[PDB]
Amino acid sequence: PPAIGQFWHVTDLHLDPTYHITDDHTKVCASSKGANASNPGPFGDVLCDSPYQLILSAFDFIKNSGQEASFMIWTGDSPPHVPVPELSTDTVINVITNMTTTIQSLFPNLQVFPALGNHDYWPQDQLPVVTSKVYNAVANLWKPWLDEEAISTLRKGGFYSQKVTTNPNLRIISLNTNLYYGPNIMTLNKTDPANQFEWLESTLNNSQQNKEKVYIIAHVPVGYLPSSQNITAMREYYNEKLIDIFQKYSDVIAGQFYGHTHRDSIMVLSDKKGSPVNSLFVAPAVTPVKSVLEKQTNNPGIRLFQYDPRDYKLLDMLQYYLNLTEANLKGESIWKLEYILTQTYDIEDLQPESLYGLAKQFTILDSKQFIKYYNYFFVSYDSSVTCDKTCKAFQICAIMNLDNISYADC
Ligand SMILES: *[C@@H]1O[C@H](CO)[C@@H](O)[C@H](O)[C@H]1NC(C)=O
Ligand SMILES: *[C@@H]1O[C@H](CO)[C@@H](O)[C@H](O)[C@H]1NC(C)=O
Ligand SMILES: *[C@@H]1O[C@H](CO)[C@@H](O)[C@H](O)[C@H]1NC(C)=O
Ligand SMILES: [Zn+2]
Ligand SMILES: [Zn+2]
Repeated sequence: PPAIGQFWHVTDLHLDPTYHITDDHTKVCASSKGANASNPGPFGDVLCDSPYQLILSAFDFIKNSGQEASFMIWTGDSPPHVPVPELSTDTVINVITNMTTTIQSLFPNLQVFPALGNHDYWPQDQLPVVTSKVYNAVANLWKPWLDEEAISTLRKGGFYSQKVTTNPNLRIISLNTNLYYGPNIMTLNKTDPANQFEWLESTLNNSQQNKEKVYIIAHVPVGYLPSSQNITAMREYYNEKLIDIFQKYSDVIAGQFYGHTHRDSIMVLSDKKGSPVNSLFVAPAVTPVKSVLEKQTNNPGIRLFQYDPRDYKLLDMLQYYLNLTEANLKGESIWKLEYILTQTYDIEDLQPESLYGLAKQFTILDSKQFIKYYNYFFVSYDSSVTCDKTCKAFQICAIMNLDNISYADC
């Protein structure tokens, strides 16, 4: 292709406005909930959500990476993990405002496509089906990036679609998958919350008939969580409905992008006959936070996709990261290239057939490919991270099998 398009994908910033270095490591960050921060530094701690400096450094690397981009995807989760009573609607909005404002200042001429996360509401997870203060606040804040039609829908349901200014036959569809997330009590027993399904189909139909391609953008991913058994993030009923819709329109959709897990994964959606037809990419978080009882977390991550500007086919992805430990040891923001996807795995591109082939390779007995994959899953938080057979089976099946029957069968 005569030119290469690029867009950034950042997700799960989870600013902790509370963060500051002090002698009492239980007081460094409210997001540790009273636990002693492990070894805190100017760029964060594994027991804390992101300090502002960490977030700023990610956007600063972007600015100075010497990579040109046509837009940016931003899949939500801006407030920190503190208990619900410590937060409020007002504080949540300020955090979102702050992130938005911070991006708009540093990238005054970049279109950015946001999606809401499950923490982008007070109380977390309970995102509603009708307009709400938050939905109207993000609409106001995101006007510079979106048209009136998208701003309307955003106010009513927290979802929208929008054509890309530099590639107006590419349409981004930004879903509120939070509506389908297990803990969301507001949508229980609703068949089509906020009408998203009907609006999604109708939008995908329009696209298909207007010679458009679509990138789907959302917070909670479809499918099975790669580190557990028979657990989908979304309630199964909505996972299955989205799957079938994505299969009906696998032609128009040229890629899907998700966050929420804070891990680096892929999924391959196959059509009803077992043929792979859509590639899905879960990007890891900027925040490094974990629970005290977890052995692993992710290092902070930022990524860059390459696409063919004629048909919007995905050509590659570049995953960048911050070695948290190193950065705090030196007090310097060293963002680095973790991998280039086609290089580390030797596949031609990011089309479904290529990713499917890669996943098949992971099922090799003692696959080195899968081992790599597993390290990158945690954005390289520990090299020595090994994996047992059961976990591998959970990972493999989740990559290749998104609906109930297939996954069990696997
Ligand atoms: C966002 O919040 C941080 C700490 O809460 C503050 O230092 C920073 O100045 C704020 N930025 C904007 C653009 O409001
Ligand atoms: C945190 O560390 C301090 C001093 O190192 C210790 O005395 C205190 O008990 C610890 N607190 C918790 C909650 O682990
Ligand atoms: C990051 O930093 C420390 C150097 O302080 C190192 O021991 C660890 O290997 C590094 N992580 C990676 C993925 O190389
Ligand atoms: Zn998150
Ligand atoms: Zn989330």
